This record gives sequence, structure tokens and C-alpha cells, in this order.
Amino acid sequence: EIGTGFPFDPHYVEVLGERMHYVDVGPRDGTPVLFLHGNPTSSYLWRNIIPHVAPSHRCIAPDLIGMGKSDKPDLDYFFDDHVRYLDAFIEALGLEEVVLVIHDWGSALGFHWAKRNPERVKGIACMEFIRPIPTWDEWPEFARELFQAFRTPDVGRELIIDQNAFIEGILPKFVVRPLTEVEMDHYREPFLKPVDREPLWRFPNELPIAGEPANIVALVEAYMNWLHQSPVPKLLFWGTPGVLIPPAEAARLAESLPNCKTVDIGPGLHYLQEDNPDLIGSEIARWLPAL
Amino acid sequence: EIGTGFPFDPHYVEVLGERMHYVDVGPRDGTPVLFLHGNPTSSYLWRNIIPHVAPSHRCIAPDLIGMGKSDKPDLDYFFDDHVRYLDAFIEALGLEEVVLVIHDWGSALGFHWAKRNPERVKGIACMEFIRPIPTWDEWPEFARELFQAFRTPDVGRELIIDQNAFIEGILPKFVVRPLTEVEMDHYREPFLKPVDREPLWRFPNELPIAGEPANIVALVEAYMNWLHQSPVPKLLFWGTPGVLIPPAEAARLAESLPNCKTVDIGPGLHYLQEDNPDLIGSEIARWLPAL
Repeated sequence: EIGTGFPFDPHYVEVLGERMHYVDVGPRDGTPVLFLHGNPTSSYLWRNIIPHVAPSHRCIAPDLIGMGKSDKPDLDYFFDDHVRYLDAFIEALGLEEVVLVIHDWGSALGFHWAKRNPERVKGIACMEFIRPIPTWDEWPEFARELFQAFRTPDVGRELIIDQNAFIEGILPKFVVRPLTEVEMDHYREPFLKPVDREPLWRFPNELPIAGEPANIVALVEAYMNWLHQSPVPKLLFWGTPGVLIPPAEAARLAESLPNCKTVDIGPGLHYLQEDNPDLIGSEIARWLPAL
Repeated sequence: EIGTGFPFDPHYVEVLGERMHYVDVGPRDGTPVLFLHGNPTSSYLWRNIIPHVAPSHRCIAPDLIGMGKSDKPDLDYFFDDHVRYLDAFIEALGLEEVVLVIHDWGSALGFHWAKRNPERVKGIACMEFIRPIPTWDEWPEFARELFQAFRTPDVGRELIIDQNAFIEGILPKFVVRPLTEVEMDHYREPFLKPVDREPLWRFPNELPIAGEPANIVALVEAYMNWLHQSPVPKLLFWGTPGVLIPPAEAARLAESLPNCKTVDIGPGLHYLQEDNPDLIGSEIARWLPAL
């Protein structure tokens, strides 16, 4: 049966400013065995291996920096930071030769230390260690999406805020005729500073798609249900194939909205003003006096 | 031949502490025609339609707050923000009755204003306007992925820091037998503060998959090539089906790594310690004296 206790006594050491924790049991002559844990574990992972090894060798299992009972200093916790703090943990204990028992990122660390002090590593016990993974096909399928998600950053902000996707990508995507550089530079001009793209990223995150955001969903619903009953003269322009108002939806609204005249601007996506402003303008002009 | 220039003298109005640009052309009296642009455009979007309406009617084309030549305050730029600024802008100019010409988020503003001020809207010309989108199948396929991307947050950080996925999700996912609540509480204790979950999240983002990060890929490739030529004794534990080291890969590293004994721990995924610690310690301890 697998035991749940952590029956080891806390041993602390100061190193590069931080107090790290490590279990230390076993004798003090000969070769120590250094137990290196991974993510999101700590020395507790070894609680039921160590007692088999303790009655013969020194068992040293440290809590990696920022984990376990070691102190949690505010830094990135890059791999090269665990490297710095572990090297420094080893020497802070004066360890000479060691036998390594490693797992996971513990194994990236142990292996990497052993390559940098080969003369000093007398044996390596490993399990489930980090090799390179050439393709995502070799990650087990039941875990692939989860680990693919873990490496997904702020995709929306990176497209819109960083790469300016709504100017550089959506405008030409959503106009049928090609825009010109002069036109695109007019469009680029108010968002040359990335920080100013905040509204260009909040807008699509505010769209009423699949029930969210709920507030905007209900507000749009309410004005659309006002619109469906109001006798206000309405002029709907629509293009083929459109984006938000595809041709079949323009037809339905033609009879679905009171007192609504619709106009076929021809081939259009989203910015119909940029594919056929002449027809949109003249039809507005002709429709106005009749109000 | 579509016009590229913007031949409009700039008008400005002071609306809730912020200067707002607007186009103002055409006769004074009569019912004004108010053009509302959307994302990510401005009154420039309207530039070739206005020439058709200006002969007969006043044309007012504001640049929404944060956009065009209008002031860029430090808002989040929610829809509610624009509703506050547009409303004040309409009142700032004294507009009584209007005719809206609206598109995109301009249409969401115009419609929502008109619903609150119906007796003030003499007409509505609209194009590609915002209505509730029930499912993502309603969105054009050629743009579906891009707009879902726009609405993707920091998926990695929300799972690991906010939702604690490596502790609540990966640990039981990666251990064949069930963890008890006491064991889960030992694993939870280092990171009850979500800010302290930094390494939990940076570790999977450091894994060497698909060449990223290139530097961790190289460092791990170096100690692996070192390992394949080093004669240090190695004891490789592995389970079925494993995660990082499946049975067949274990089998090949039995031959590929010199001075290597291999121990099948039986069923197992990634935290083999938690599936067969006795066999692991037992075999380490019988391996140690022969070092």
C-alpha cells in the first residue's frame, strides 16, 4: 500500500538569497543519491521510494526553487533559473560525487548537470525523462489538447494588438476590390502605436456570438426586436456573399423589417462602402427626400 | 475609379473631457445625416458616400472615441464606453432629429441609440449590421478561425494559474491509480496562492516540442548526445503506456544507452513514483551497491 505521509524532517539551506528545502536522511559517508523531482511535484513525490534507499546511502531530495517548501521568489522561473539555483544547491551542500535519481524536469536538470560535471556523476536512475519531441504526434492523444493549450498565449491580443491583424488582415480580407497602399495608410494612421489598438481588440471580443458576452447579446436582441416592430423607414444595403448579412438574410429582413427597402450593391463582403460607394451614396440621396 | 483622398476640413468637439473629430459638410438647416463607422475604420470609411448626400443634407461623420483623429484615452473601450461617448457627442452638437447611416459597430450604436430615442430617428440606412449570431456555423468559414482566434485569451495562463490545471488536472490524469485527497492536499499546499503558480505554467512552455523553444531543444539535445556516448551506469524505469517514454522507446534506449538496465514497473503513465514506488526504490537499492 502507498503511503500518504511525508515523514521527513525539514532541512533548510540559504542559497543565492533563497531558503531551499530538502529532505536529508541516511548515513554521511560515501556516495549520496540526489533525488530530483519535476512539475508540479516536490520531494513528496519521492516519499515512498526514499525509505528503500536511505538505509545504505545519503538520500538528498530538494524542493526546486519556487516549489514545495523552498521560498518562492518572484522571477520568470525559466529553465536556466532552476539550473542556477540547483547548481548552487549542490555546492551549498558541498556535495562531491553523487548518484542521481531524476524525473521529468528534475531529469532535464540532472542530465544537464551530469553533462557539465561528468567526472562527478557515478550513476543515473531515470524515469519518464525529457528527450526532444519532434512532432506533436508523439504526445499521447488524451493529453495533446491540454498541453497544446498550456502553450497557447493571448492569441487575440497578439493578432490584433501586436501584429495589427484587424488593419493588415481584415480590411483587405473583407473588401472585394483590392485596397491601395494610400488607402491602407489612411487606415493604418490612427493605430501606429500598438497600445492604441485596444478598441480594435475589444470590439470583436464584444460581438454577440454564441451567447457571449451576455450583456451585449441582450442589448443587441432588444434593439433588433425594437427594429422588427418599428415603422421607421429603413434602407438595407447588402452584398454577395456578404459577411454579417449574407444574401438570403437580406431577403428575409426585406419582408421582416417594416418599411424596409433593400439594395443589391453587387459583389460585397463586409466593407461594402469600399466596393460600391457610388451606388450606396446615390441610393441614400434618392431615399432621403421621401421621408 | 474610387477616391483615395479625404478632403474634409476637420471639426472637433469637446466630449466628456476628450476632443472628438467629425466631418461636417452640407446645408445647415434640415434633418442631419449622421454616419456611424465601425471596426477598425473611421469617417474615412464614408468618404465617397458623403459627396452624394452633402448637396441636399447636412452630413455628420464622427470618429468614435479611440479611433480616427479623435482622442485616445486609456479606456478598456467596451461597447458601453462608445455608448457614453457617442451619446454625449450627439447632445454636444445639439442634434434633435437625425437620419442614421450605420455600419458594423456603428450599426450597434445607431440602433441602440435609436431604440432609446425612437421619436428622433427619421430614417435608417444600414449595411452589414450587427445582429445576434447564434452559432459559429453562422460565421463565414473563411474567417471563422481568425475571429475565434481574436476571442481566444491567454489559454495557457488561465488553465495553470487561474484554474490550477497541472495540480487539479494533470496529476490525476498521469497516475493510473487514484490519488487520495490527502495526497492531493500535499501536492496543493505549495501553490494555494495562484500567483505562486508561475513555474507550473513556465515548465510546459519550456518543453522541447516542435523545435520550440529552440534553446531548450538544443540544451536537451546536448545532454542526450552526451548520454548516448557516456558509460555511466543508468537504470531506466518505465510503465505502460507511459507518457514521455512509451514501452517501445524504453526498449530502444535499452540498446541505445550504454550500461543501461531497464525495469518495467507495470501499468503507468507519467508519475511512476505514485504507481509503483516499492519496485522503484527496491530496484534502485539493489542497483546502488554495484556502482
